[PDB]
Amino acid sequence: MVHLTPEEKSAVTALWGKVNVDEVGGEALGRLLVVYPWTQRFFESFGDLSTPDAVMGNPKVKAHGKKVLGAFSDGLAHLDNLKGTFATLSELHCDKLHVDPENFRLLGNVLVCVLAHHFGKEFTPPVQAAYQKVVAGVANALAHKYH
Amino acid sequence: MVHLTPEEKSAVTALWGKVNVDEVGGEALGRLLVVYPWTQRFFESFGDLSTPDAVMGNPKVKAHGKKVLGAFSDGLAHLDNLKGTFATLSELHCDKLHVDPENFRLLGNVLVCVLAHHFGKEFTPPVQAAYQKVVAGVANALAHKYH
Amino acid sequence: VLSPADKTNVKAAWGKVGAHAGEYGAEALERMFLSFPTTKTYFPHFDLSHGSAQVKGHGKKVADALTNAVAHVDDMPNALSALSDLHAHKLRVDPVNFKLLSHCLLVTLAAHLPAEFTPAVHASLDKFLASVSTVLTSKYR
Amino acid sequence: VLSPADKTNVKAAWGKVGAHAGEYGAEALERMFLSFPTTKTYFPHFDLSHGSAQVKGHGKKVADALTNAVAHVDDMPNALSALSDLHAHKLRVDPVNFKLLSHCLLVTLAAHLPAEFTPAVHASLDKFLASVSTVLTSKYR
Ligand code: HEM
Ligand code: HEM
Ligand code: HEM
Ligand code: HEM
Repeated sequence: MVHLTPEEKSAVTALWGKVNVDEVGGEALGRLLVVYPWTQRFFESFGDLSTPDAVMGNPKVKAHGKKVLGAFSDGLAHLDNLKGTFATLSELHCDKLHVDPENFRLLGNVLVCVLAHHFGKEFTPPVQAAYQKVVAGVANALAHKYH
Repeated sequence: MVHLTPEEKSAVTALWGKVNVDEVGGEALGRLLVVYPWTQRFFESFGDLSTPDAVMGNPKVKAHGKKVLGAFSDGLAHLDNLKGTFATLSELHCDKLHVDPENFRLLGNVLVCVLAHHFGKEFTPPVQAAYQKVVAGVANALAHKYH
Repeated sequence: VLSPADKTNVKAAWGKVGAHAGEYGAEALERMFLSFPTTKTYFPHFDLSHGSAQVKGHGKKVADALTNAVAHVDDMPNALSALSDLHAHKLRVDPVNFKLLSHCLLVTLAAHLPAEFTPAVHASLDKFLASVSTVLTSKYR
Repeated sequence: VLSPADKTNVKAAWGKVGAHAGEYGAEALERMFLSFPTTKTYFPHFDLSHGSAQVKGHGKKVADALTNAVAHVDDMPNALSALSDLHAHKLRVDPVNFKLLSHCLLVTLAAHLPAEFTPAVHASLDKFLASVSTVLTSKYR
């Protein structure tokens, strides 16, 4: 990850305050599963993922999305120390879940698309740029303990 | 960026002692221009780059190749401070040369190929892994001052 | 491979873009330059300041090419033949950069098509941009 | 696209691989697991230690598939159909990983074919592995 200017930080915090974390969480996880179906490989226990509608309405997907974006959300308070903040989670994802870190990058890009769809014209080019840095930062932090 | 276990370090150092910078440099750059021809966009003034034999025998390609690997060798000596080491060249490549940093990654991979080709069985899986770390390190160091 | 449903999705979304294609193509470029600064390496000859005529003109040409591709979704290779030649032999943009512009075009469409940017349409547009990228990179070597 | 010279290069180089194809497939996996540790996430069920019979066995399968592809170079999608189905629908390996194995296969060939691993041959092999990768990932979405 790169440089968040206090301005670029502020632009991040400000928009985030308007986010419904549970709602955006479900949407981003569902869209990941629809747009890049190979990511469904970890979720066969979630039931029916047969169609976009089934994915988007699956309660297990929504519940997992909430958990994932809640951790993301908490990370936004520690932009200064993402690696420290995500260390244990990094370890877990590698050692126990076997999740290819490429999935974190895919999620990051889907998240950006979600925010754009949610915020419209308020998601300006400079705001996107700031969030790009954050999503890459988080992905890097989560992949940091892989071995 | 490079995190090297002692063993990976001496592995790197030992192999590098046997490299003829002149020869390997010309080989690595020529193979880059052959395998990924779009990279030829930075060398319009070098002459004939029309066929593998033209590329490989071009004295300007050979000369440039030597220059690049020599700078690369210096980084080998400062594995702990690749960013500080390459700052000036990072800026040069961005501001004056307009080289997409992706090219640093392609060259790093071609270099690995060249070493395997040159050293054969001595270029073992663990040795390759140590060089992959170095090459990524270097490319990251060179892209660092891009803006 | 674009499925028939994909083709329907794309034509529907692009139809909605309509006459703003060019302004959207310009915004996608500005988004790319800001988020992925390394892409600026291909435009050292441009005034990349916000709203410059160069970026607006370029954004228009990009949008026109996309429209051409939507119109000829069943025959993209042929429709974009000239542009694939230009990119492979003259511009020589590293293929990685196509993924970055595609992402920024997706964000741009998302920000302007609230009603139409459903999960299924998102998936279809993603595949479509990947296909365009593949055709434009086809003759590189 | 693989030119006639590309096809000749590939068949010649693979010809020389001959009976060591299996050994080289295993070495390439070993290189991949050490150089790009994230690839290990797809084999949590394997013993990835040096000399593992599981890696050796898998190496032979990968190698045999490549031999099949070489033999069917003009008809790859059909020849690799079941494998494209398998990767897309069951294994679901991120497409990024194909480039990592491909590089490792190249390194392995370089280390074993001093004479044959010419710049021209290197280029043809890289194009060939990208084609195989493209086919294997063809049905992902
Ligand atoms: C911003 C990125 C992500 C964050 C912050 C994150 C965070 C988390 C958290 C907080 C948990 C629960 C861990 C626990 O049990 O204590 C978890 C579990 C899990 N995550 Fe991640 N995650 C992210 C991305 C992903 C992605 C992209 C995937 C796969 C596509 C994934 C797959 C999983 C799975 C399969 C579990 C286990 C779920 C369960 O046992 O119910 N995660 N993650
Ligand atoms: C291993 C990574 C690299 C290193 C350490 C490196 C180093 C250097 C050095 C020491 C110079 C001479 C600067 C001067 O004129 O004062 C240079 C110039 C140059 N490099 Fe890089 N280089 C690297 C990779 C690349 C790549 C991958 C490309 C493009 C494919 C590239 C393109 C150029 C060009 C176009 C010049 C200018 C040559 C001229 O003036 O004709 N370099 N580089
Ligand atoms: C969806 C993918 C893309 C499409 C449809 C596209 C289309 C076009 C078109 C229509 C032109 C103008 C041709 C003419 O003047 O006749 C062009 C030129 C150009 N494109 Fe591409 N492009 C794409 C991706 C890229 C990317 C990713 C980059 C670099 C990051 C790039 C860099 C350029 C450059 C430098 C020019 C030259 C323009 C000038 O000098 O005015 N393109 N492209
Ligand atoms: C040239 C590219 C590749 C080829 C030709 C190839 C071919 C194969 C073959 C022939 C099999 C055995 C299928 C069977 O049991 O019938 C297989 C399985 C498998 N492949 Fe791929 N593969 C390629 C790339 C990859 C990559 C890049 C990965 C991940 C890093 C991967 C992961 C796997 C896994 C996890 C299995 C199942 C193995 C087992 O359970 O024993 N493959 N592949």
